[PDB]
Amino acid sequence: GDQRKQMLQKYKEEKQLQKLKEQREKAKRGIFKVGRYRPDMPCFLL
Amino acid sequence: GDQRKQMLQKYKEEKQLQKLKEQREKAKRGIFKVGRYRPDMPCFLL
Amino acid sequence: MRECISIHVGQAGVQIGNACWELYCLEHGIQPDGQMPDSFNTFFSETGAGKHVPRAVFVDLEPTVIDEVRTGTYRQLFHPEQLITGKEDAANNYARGHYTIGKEIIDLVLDRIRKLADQCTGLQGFLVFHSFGGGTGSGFTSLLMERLSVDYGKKSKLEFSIYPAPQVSTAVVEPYNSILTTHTTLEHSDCAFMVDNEAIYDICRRNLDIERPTYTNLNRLISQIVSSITASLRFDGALNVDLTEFQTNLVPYPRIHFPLATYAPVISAEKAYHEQLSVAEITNACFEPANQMVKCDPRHGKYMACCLLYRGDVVPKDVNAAIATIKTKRSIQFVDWCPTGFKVGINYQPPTVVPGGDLAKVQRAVCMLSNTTAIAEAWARLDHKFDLMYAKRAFVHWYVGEGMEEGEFSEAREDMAALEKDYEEVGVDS
Amino acid sequence: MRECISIHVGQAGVQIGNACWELYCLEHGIQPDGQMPDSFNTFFSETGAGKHVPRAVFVDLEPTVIDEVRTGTYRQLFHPEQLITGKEDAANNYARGHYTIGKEIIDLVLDRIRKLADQCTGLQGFLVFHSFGGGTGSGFTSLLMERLSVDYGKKSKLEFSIYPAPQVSTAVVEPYNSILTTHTTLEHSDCAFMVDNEAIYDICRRNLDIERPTYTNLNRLISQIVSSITASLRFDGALNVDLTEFQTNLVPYPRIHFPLATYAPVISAEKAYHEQLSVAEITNACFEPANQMVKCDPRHGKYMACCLLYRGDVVPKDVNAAIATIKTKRSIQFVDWCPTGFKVGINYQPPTVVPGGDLAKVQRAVCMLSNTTAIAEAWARLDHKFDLMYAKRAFVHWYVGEGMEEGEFSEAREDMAALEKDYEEVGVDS
Amino acid sequence: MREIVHIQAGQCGNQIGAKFWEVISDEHGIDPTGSYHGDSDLQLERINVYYNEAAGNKYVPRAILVDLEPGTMDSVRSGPFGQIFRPDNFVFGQSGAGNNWAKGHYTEGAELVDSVLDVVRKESESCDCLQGFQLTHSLGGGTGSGMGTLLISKIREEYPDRIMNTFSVVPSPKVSDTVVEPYNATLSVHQLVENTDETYCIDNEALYDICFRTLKLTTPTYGDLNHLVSATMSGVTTCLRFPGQLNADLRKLAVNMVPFPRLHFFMPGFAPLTSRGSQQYRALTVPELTQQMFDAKNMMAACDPRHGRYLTVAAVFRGRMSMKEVDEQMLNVQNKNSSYFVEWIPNNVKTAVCDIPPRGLKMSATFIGNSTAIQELFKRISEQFTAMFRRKAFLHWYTGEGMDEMEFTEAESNMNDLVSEYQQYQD
Amino acid sequence: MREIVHIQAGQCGNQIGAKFWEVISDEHGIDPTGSYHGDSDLQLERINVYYNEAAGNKYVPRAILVDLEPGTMDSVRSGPFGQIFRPDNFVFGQSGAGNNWAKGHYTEGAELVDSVLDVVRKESESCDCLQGFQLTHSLGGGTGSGMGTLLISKIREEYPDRIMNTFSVVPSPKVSDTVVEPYNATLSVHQLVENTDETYCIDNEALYDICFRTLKLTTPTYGDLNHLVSATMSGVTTCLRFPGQLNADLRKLAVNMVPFPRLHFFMPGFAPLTSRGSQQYRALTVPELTQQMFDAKNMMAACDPRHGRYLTVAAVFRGRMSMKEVDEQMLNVQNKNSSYFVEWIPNNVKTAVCDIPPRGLKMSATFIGNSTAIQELFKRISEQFTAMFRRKAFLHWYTGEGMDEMEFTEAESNMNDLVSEYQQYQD
Ligand SMILES: Nc1nc2c(ncn2[C@@H]2O[C@H](COP(=O)(O)CP(=O)(O)OP(=O)(O)O)[C@@H](O)[C@H]2O)c(=O)[nH]1
Ligand SMILES: Nc1nc2c(ncn2[C@@H]2O[C@H](COP(=O)(O)CP(=O)(O)OP(=O)(O)O)[C@@H](O)[C@H]2O)c(=O)[nH]1
Ligand SMILES: Nc1nc2c(ncn2[C@@H]2O[C@H](COP(=O)(O)OP(=O)(O)OP(=O)(O)O)[C@@H](O)[C@H]2O)c(=O)[nH]1
Ligand SMILES: Nc1nc2c(ncn2[C@@H]2O[C@H](COP(=O)(O)OP(=O)(O)OP(=O)(O)O)[C@@H](O)[C@H]2O)c(=O)[nH]1
Ligand SMILES: [Mg+2]
Ligand SMILES: [Mg+2]
Ligand SMILES: [Mg+2]
Ligand SMILES: [Mg+2]
Repeated sequence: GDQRKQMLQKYKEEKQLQKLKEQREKAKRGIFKVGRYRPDMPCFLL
Repeated sequence: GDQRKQMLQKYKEEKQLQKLKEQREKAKRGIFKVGRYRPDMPCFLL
Repeated sequence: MRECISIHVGQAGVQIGNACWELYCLEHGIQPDGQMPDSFNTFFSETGAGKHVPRAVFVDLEPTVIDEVRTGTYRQLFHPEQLITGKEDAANNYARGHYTIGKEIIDLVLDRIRKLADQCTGLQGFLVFHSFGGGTGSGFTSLLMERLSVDYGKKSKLEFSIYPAPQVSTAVVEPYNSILTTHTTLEHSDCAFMVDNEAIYDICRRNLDIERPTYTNLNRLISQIVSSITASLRFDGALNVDLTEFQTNLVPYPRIHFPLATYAPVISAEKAYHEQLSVAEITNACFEPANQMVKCDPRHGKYMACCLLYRGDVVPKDVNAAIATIKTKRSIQFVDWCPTGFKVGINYQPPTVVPGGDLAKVQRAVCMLSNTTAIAEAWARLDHKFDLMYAKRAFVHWYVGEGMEEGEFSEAREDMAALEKDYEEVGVDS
Repeated sequence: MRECISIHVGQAGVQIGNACWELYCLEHGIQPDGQMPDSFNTFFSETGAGKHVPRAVFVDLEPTVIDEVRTGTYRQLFHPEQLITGKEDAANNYARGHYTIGKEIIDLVLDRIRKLADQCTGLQGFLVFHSFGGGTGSGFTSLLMERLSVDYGKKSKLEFSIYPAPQVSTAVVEPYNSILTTHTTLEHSDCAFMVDNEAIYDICRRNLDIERPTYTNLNRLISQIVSSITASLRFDGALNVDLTEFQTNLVPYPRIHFPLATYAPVISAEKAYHEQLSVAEITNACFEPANQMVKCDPRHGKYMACCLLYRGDVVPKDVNAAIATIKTKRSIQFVDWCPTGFKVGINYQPPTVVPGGDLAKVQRAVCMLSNTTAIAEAWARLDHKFDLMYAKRAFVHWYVGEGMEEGEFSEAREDMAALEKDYEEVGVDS
Repeated sequence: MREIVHIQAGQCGNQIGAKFWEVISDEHGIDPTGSYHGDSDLQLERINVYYNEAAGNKYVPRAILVDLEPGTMDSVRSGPFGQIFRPDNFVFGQSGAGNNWAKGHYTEGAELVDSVLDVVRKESESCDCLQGFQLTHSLGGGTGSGMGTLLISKIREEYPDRIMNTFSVVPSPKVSDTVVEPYNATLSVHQLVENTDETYCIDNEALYDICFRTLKLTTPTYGDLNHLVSATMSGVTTCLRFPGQLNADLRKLAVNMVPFPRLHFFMPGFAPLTSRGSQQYRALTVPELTQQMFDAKNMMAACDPRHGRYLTVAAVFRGRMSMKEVDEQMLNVQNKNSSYFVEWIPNNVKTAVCDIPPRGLKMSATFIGNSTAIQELFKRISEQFTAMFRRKAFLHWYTGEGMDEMEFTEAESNMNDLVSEYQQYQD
Repeated sequence: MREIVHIQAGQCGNQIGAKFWEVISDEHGIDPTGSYHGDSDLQLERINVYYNEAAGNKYVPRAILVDLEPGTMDSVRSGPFGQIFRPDNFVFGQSGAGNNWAKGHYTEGAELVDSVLDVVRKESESCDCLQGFQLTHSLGGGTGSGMGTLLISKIREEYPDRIMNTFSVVPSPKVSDTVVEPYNATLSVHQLVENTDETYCIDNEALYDICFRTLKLTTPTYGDLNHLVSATMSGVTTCLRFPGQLNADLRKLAVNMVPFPRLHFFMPGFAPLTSRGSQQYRALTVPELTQQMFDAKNMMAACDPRHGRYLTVAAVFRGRMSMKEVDEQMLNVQNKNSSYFVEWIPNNVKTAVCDIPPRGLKMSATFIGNSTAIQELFKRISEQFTAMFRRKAFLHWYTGEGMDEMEFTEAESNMNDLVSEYQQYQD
């Protein structure tokens, strides 16, 4: 049973690695988005 | 490939020369042409 | 969308298809001339102005059963390229249906199937009809299966077959054709349903108390089965079942795709009044050994997965109650590795009754398709008959004379032997 | 303007012209006597008060067909000096129609064409109808080609021809005439179309389910093709294809101008009711090797240009969809040097149905003209027939007896060999 | 303003969401045509939490209707209030998963998920202060379970700091619908463990049981079940939608009911639920609401709370009510049943009070309970999967679209870990 | 007075111009006969920019009608609003180019072009102060491409200090209806690069995509495509024709959209575009106009803007609305999508706002974008040309009218140079 759980851990690590690789590839160029403004908070004397 | 681009440059030069010759021939006598007055601007003390 | 193309091969397939299309025309309001005075788009293609043509192709190497359609009351429903005839009948020969006569007519029917499937935009699969013992319905059906598999591939292939009865069969060379066609059925079909003629005979004799029933009642009952199959797709219900869904919930292993279709309730006009037909009792009657439309004993087998296709005034309440009561019964026992083995489908459309038919109208109807290990013994006796004929090399010269060898017989026999071992090893406890 | 002159030479040309002019009189409402009980100016010139005269010339060295026209229903349509008549036919001899019998009538046909051409102001081209096998349709058509080329020059010349079949062929000396006329058609014609009688018979017997088709059905189909080609000139539509536009889009190289015609839908009245005739299915049917108007397999060749001529209730939407689907299919091969290979024309005028005809009334119609390499093998089999007969010098003395040398046969053979070599060169990839 | 994007996947999710929109447009006074016809200004004070303003004083739901067959979309549109939805939000395929988690997650659902992501991106960017998403789907199907699970994964990848709500109906052994329920249930619970902020364990068995004994309803169709689930959803969101004497939006419930990030599976409940015969024999007061919501009968899961320990309990009340009365009722519940509540958390019961009661009821409440009784709901699914998994049953289908048995194995490892977590926090 | 002279070449150009005059006369209230019947005085205030005062309160368009087939002239005249045109301006040949660029540029365009220059001269001095010309044509054919291109060259020789807008329909890889599209497209682009100031790369396939998915139009004919093009090229000059809170003439857009002289191929767009079903489920606000404009799916080019960087974009807004909202929207688009915008040009957007919207819409917008994605729309043409040119395919025609292979080589070289320039500035 130890071999099965070691293979399970290896599979989980491989899946995490490929998911992280896909995320890194996606994060290089974000997708085109458009919405409302979200104005910046005004600055006050302090 | 350099021979082809040299021939292309020569062809462009010949075409430009012919076009310039045609322009010079046309510019000697402009076509008869009629429009509105386009009055001259008034002059002021300055 | 959700189209499905029906293919009818051989005399049995063509007659069952005639009954099926009569039933469908009654269901959707189409007159036999193809007019409607929506949901019919599953089987009928709308052409021009108010003209519906069925998505069917009828093929037989002899023209009699097709010329009946070409001159019958439904002659204007189809157009002539959906009705294909050969010159010489296969004459109860798998060889003639597969190699000699099938080769010059397969191209035309495949062209017709291509032209029909091009028109459809949501093709769900094929509904192929044939008989195991018929030479055409075995050989040409196998050829069309392999051509469809190499051509269409992932498209679902559902077929209905008339499995030869243990005592009753009209052909002497029946087991040869059955084994020869099933050797390719094992891989070129996604779900094969068998309906036994003796079982329909005694169901008509007992439930419908018909003393002298002909093939018309056979084909009407089979048409009711196929209509219940496609009712979840031609109408709406509180619980819908699709063909791929049907396969996924019914076929546990790639080689185990031979479920038993049983239908309920089948009753005459006079016995319908005295029975207050509830969902629970028709569900119980579906599991009753004498109502199975294959002559086998479910008591001696184990149910692996059963698909319950209800239609009519059916609610999930009494469906679940009936399923729980079936679970609590020890006579009907399922395999240990399938704790949940019931696939359920409820349709609001009640089953229509064809004029002149012996089936009385009922508010609720059930078409259980149970995949069980009890069908292994039918193939066991079929193998026994095949071995008895094959020990003396009887009728083998007929098949050999037109391009077949003993090697194909041996490999088909060992393929069925492997299939029997497969049922034995899937029916065993873990 | 946009007038085009139709020249009919030989028996085949005259009969196809009879069919064409019957169809055109039906199209524009012209009565057989030339009266209307605009758009006809392409083919008909209005003379005097309410009289229309076809812009055609009928020439045959034999009188029989021309006097059949002169006493038929359309005797009032043509004025007599357009219908040109010799004394003795060419008698299936290229030499007779080219050098001896054709030379005494060539001046009259040329000045009649001159009188017919200066009358119109926008002459677009010539539509020459003939047959390769016949002596007149080869020799005299050739002679008229050199005369038109030296006289009219840059003006377009669309030539319709009947090509001998591999099996269906009624002339023993046919290959000689076929080779000899192509040796001049190669340079004196701009886009010579190709039609084979055997393929037209095959189409009639499978699609139009006529057991016994004659030449009148053949000419009806050919006339439908010609009307589809000239509908852009004669009517208006979403996309208009001129004759020069046609040549520019269909002919890739100066010697490769022999496209394959085809037509779709070609169905009977009983067939059209059940079938749904959409743009996609007729577009697919134009590429079906069973529907080719010439007996040759497009699979063995590769397409180089296609001119989809749509007429009827056609929108560019599903035309583009059908062309994309054709592009996706791997069976229809296209050459690499033609990334776009579909010239498309949509017309609003539906195809008119001839009274008493075999074709059915349809909303849409397509005439696909494809410049494929599949015609190389038909030319090769014709060449095999020619040199088989030439090795024994059979029938050569007939040609030599009336002003023809031995060297012209060899030079025409070399010209056809060069044509095959050119097709092979343009077939190979880069 | 704290708006919620609603998503429906599969037939069950689509129908439950449709009934939810029915009941919530009744609550907010929106006619089937989408025009406001209410009486109180409170119906439009917070209309933006679910509805988007359209030109012409017309309201459209912020709902995305997703399925892999057009039949469910046609059924939703043709039904009542089906005209209120925006047509482009109807993102549908053409095949249907066919009770295949693989076909809904990898092969054909993943082909359609891009359009769903585009539409939810439109809905999230159009609105000002998004807070979270609601997804309604099943767990025994292939479309709902698998494709909605993929959708939740994508949304959490794109919106990691927004809450996730999922009203999931789970298979139960009594009302067993298909043969491949455990496969899809396990594969969906797997990713719902780490992707959903809080999940409601609904099942058809407990809803049927409610309709039988509490409602005394002879023939309850699916519409009644969807109505119960819709009432639960509305009671959960009423604090956002309507004011009260003590407000608690979904983040407050999340922080007061999820002591540890993997323990977010809840048993919903609604009070009052009455038969028509017994309506006039019952007083309508907070003590009887409290006794009804805490009854093991009123739970909407196949889970007996007496067999486990309540970690945290949420009771979202709706009506004009005393606060002393509710608080004393919570004390009585937590003191008479000190053995049924977890002991290292004092104050196991959270209270939220909204002053706008549901239509036709002067007083109502919603029960949400984070309990260790979810463990047997997961264990029955796990043991059914195990029974089907030694013999490698029906795996050829799922392996046909491109998974491996190792994915299944890690799924049951995750589910068994969740069961062990619930057991060890039960003590 | 900021006058525009309209020229139509080819069947496509003539039909698009017919729909353009339809929509223009609708905006300024000119009936089919040619007389004013509008209600607002702003319709007549700037009526001169496209029309000429006839005798008797009658207006005649400043349009030149050029073709080599009389059939298109007859079809245009017989259509609605076809009678407003001056019969003198109809300049037509008799033969037709037959999809031959060589013929329409050298052989039969040579003698037909003198009449067109005569008519455009008479129109040029008939006006007070013109700013440039507006040619409509397609690149696939020979009359359109070759005729309009030679015409463009002659105009720029005579009027080199005036604007020159070409709303030229370019061929597409999917919707290809002539076999020699690559030759004509390359030859025409060779001189559109150097002889015009703004080129709007309309294509048919993107118009079909708009009609399919945006408009949900079942059977889009050429009427709808020409309607789209007409609406866009009316919104381009609405600032000329109507008052606004921020004016922008053709020269101002030319300045703000052309950083370098060779990059003037723009990808146009329109907003709002709704189906009939989704008409009432959509709010009409500036943010959703911006959403539809900047959607890569709304473009009328065979280009994906996500595949390149926007150099400059133009938003010629129309209707009564606020400048604050418009300009913050443009800013927001630039901020969250800095990867899709060029970095050495801050404020990539230029904004114009007009007061009078298109009829039937209370506000609208016209998108114009100078993007680097045009490079691949030219690469597909270039590679089709290269495939057709290695084998000398179809070249005996073009060589037949005096053209030589050297002109094909220089056209290919010029197009490759422009593609290289766009790639260089994309980075
Ligand atoms: N409470 C409800 N349960 C429902 C409803 N409809 C179906 N179901 C139950 O959910 C299960 C069926 O799941 P779905 O029909 O949602 C399967 P889905 O469409 O998501 O996948 P495919 O059918 O494979 O495309 C089964 O237990 C049904 O009894 C409903 O309206 N309400
Ligand atoms: N968007 C539109 N494209 C059109 C329209 N009419 C034609 N076309 C397109 O134009 C292209 C061909 O150009 P034209 O038809 O204008 C050919 P032109 O008359 O300029 O030259 P010739 O006819 O070859 O002398 C082809 O892609 C057609 O689809 C129309 O109304 N709208
Ligand atoms: N249930 C049912 N079975 C039928 C019917 N007609 C024929 N069969 C069965 O078909 C078997 C023989 O095959 P057929 O269909 O008659 O003939 P075929 O398929 O054309 O093949 P060939 O014998 O070569 O002509 C018989 O054993 C019958 O059991 C029918 O109408 N209903
Ligand atoms: N398709 C078609 N082909 C025809 C028709 N009439 C003749 N032909 C073909 O014409 C070929 C022979 O040439 P003909 O037209 O008959 O004779 P011709 O052209 O007058 O030349 P001569 O024989 O010298 O008089 C035959 O092979 C036929 O195939 C017709 O009506 N339709
Ligand atoms: Mg038979
Ligand atoms: Mg003759
Ligand atoms: Mg489903
Ligand atoms: Mg033209």
